[PDB]
Amino acid sequence: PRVYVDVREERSPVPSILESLGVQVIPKQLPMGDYLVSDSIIVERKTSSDFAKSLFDGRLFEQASRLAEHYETVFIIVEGPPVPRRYRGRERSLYAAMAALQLDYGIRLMNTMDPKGTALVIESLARLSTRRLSDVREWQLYILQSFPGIGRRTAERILERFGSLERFFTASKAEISKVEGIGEKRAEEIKKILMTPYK
Amino acid sequence: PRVYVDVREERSPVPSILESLGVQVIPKQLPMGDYLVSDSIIVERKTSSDFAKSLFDGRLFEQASRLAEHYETVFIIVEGPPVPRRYRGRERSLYAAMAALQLDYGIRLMNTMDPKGTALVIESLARLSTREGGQRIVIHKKPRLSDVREWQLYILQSFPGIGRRTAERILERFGSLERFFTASKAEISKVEGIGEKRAEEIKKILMTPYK
Amino acid sequence: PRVYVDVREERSPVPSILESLGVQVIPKQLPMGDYLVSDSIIVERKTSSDFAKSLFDGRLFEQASRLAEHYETVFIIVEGPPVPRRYRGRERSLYAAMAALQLDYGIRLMNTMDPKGTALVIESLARLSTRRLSDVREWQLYILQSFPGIGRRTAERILERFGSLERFFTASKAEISKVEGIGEKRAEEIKKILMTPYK
Amino acid sequence: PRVYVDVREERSPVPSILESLGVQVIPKQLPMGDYLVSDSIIVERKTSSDFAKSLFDGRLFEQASRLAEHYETVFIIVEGPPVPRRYRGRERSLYAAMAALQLDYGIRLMNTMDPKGTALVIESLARLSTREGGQRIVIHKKPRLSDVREWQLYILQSFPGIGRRTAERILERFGSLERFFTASKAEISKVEGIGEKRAEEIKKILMTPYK
Repeated sequence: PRVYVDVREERSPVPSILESLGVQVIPKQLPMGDYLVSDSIIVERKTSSDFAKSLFDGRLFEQASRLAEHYETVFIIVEGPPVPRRYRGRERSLYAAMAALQLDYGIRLMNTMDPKGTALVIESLARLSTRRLSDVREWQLYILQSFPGIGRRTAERILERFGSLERFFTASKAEISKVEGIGEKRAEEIKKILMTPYK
Repeated sequence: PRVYVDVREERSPVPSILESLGVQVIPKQLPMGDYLVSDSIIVERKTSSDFAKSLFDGRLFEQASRLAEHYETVFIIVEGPPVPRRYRGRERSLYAAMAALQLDYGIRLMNTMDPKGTALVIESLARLSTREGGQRIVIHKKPRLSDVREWQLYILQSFPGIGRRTAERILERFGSLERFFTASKAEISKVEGIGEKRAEEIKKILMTPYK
Repeated sequence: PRVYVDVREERSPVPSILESLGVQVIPKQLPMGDYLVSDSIIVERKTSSDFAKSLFDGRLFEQASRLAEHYETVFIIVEGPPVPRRYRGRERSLYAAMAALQLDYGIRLMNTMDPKGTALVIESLARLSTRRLSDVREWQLYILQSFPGIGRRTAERILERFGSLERFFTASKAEISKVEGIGEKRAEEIKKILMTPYK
Repeated sequence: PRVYVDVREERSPVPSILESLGVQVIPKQLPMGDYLVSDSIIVERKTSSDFAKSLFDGRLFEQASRLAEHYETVFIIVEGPPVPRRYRGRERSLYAAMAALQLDYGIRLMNTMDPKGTALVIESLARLSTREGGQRIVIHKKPRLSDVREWQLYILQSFPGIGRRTAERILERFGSLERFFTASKAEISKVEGIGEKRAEEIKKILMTPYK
């Protein structure tokens, strides 16, 4: 397991703990990030302090996007407490940032408790590497709104009383017409469209 | 912004601090996780003690893959310090697992400090996923078409895959829209145009219940 | 000019006034309507009384749809005053019906003042026969919402400040970012997507 | 429910009785008709006296066809009795015209009794055209795509006609999305996939102003 270290990183305790772990550490530089586990996996290392200062600095997302732009797998390692003593306050700000990075950048947070913690995670990434049905609601509301007289509300309102598309398609003018937003008028047109044979 | 919580969870502080934060919490019987943020985002809450216990049984990776083969986003929010004093000297396994969880299964891992942190994350995920601009909204004006048969065709073409031609062919084959809407995955895909794939998708649409 | 008359019609004064006009009248059926001008054009004749009584009877739309179902061109002739003396009251009801028939059934109302009036219109139909850029707004709102961070409101909000799709596409990060709903963040991503060269 | 009224019309009772009836009347300079009910429905109001005058000049069919080649629904609301005493003995021409108007040009003709009738019709047309169920509404969930180039493609494919292949080909040809968005109807349709038709549609999208 090789990992590359950017030079401005060479000096933490982490390369030492990494080597001590059987992981070869190579000084490179690196156009981005802190350790390059691979070719797809880059790791930014941050003390929760540095995370914090850098959030309220644009610096966190500046880095973030850029990191996401070039590597398939961006890991931000947060070393020490998710929320340092000094920043408990703008706490919803930090957790928030953590969610957005995770979803919008697909960046991956790990919190380690110290340098060993961080070396540990990087050594692991190292070894590990070198080793919407909910789309259905819409098509239903889509299809239902395809019927004359039916909009989106009436459509959800149909899946309300009926739940299946099938049971509504199997329904009586008798049961259909009552659904608010479908008259008898409309209802008759529907049961009819639904039942007239092809030319 | 609403999230569904599991019952087991109506035990916790979290749900309530969720309501504190402008989030409508609705208890549900969830086939998985503790918190469901959207169609696509599930959250499994675990204090760190339990995270570790759950690892050391085997029960951990089993529940992770389950989640991960059902939701396209899976967060495991780990509550408390990643390594409990209770588990000093087992970091290598604690960490390697956290690692294997993201790398092999994708599973995301927010680690938060208390149940407040926990709420605050879910809160953010609630809010984030419900922002306009994560969604494309179209309004089609509808034909004032005249013939039944034309509506009949129009209608059919709104099913996924079906164009106008298969439309005709469906009705050539089944006669009623009624009888097609009733037809089996065999009888349905036997129609040139609708392949076996498109048959499954259609019945799914046809017979899946609502919310 | 032949027109067909349904038998239950033969007896109005209209076939007489029609013949007197050079228009041949032939007793038939008729499965529908009152006069068949053609093969595509059918005419339902109604005294505004009969129109009125038949509106608050379902009878008007029962007839209506059925009429629309079978002929390409349905004319309802309303003879005498659009709103009889007796019905001034449910007046919004009559005009309403008149709009709905006209749009939903594409049925065509003509009001004549009497039988001559009606014969006159039918004789005319007789001779006459035998002789959405607004779709653009959407594609714009469609396309705009195709950009990361942009929903429908932000999109209309873009055509608000910008009006052209082109001028916004030509815009400065400087002008872009301010549009409410687009940060600098998002803005930078946009000007960037808009300006990065192809692989 | 809002309709735009022409200025000439801010003369009439109608607009006001429109506001009486729950309709937001907005005065505009309209390139045609007196009342604009939707994208697609224009209304030309004419008392019957003027209907006839306007016939007997020649000015009638000229304005009808204009309307009819710009709106897919055209109503001429005729206010007052179809034949003014003023025009007895010219029914044949009055009627034949009403006839020729619907049959040759499509133009629909509500005849109403006073300016109240007139309002009441517009009111109904206002309401009718704004009813849910005249519209199909879709909500697409948006890719959390990763690469610029992919957004770049996604984006392109949202233009009418353009699939993924032409997408590539556009960017092969123009380099920037920026420069393509700037390109002329010639330079645009010179792209295999976008024909001369699809070029017009695109610029139209690209350069038509708003509302």
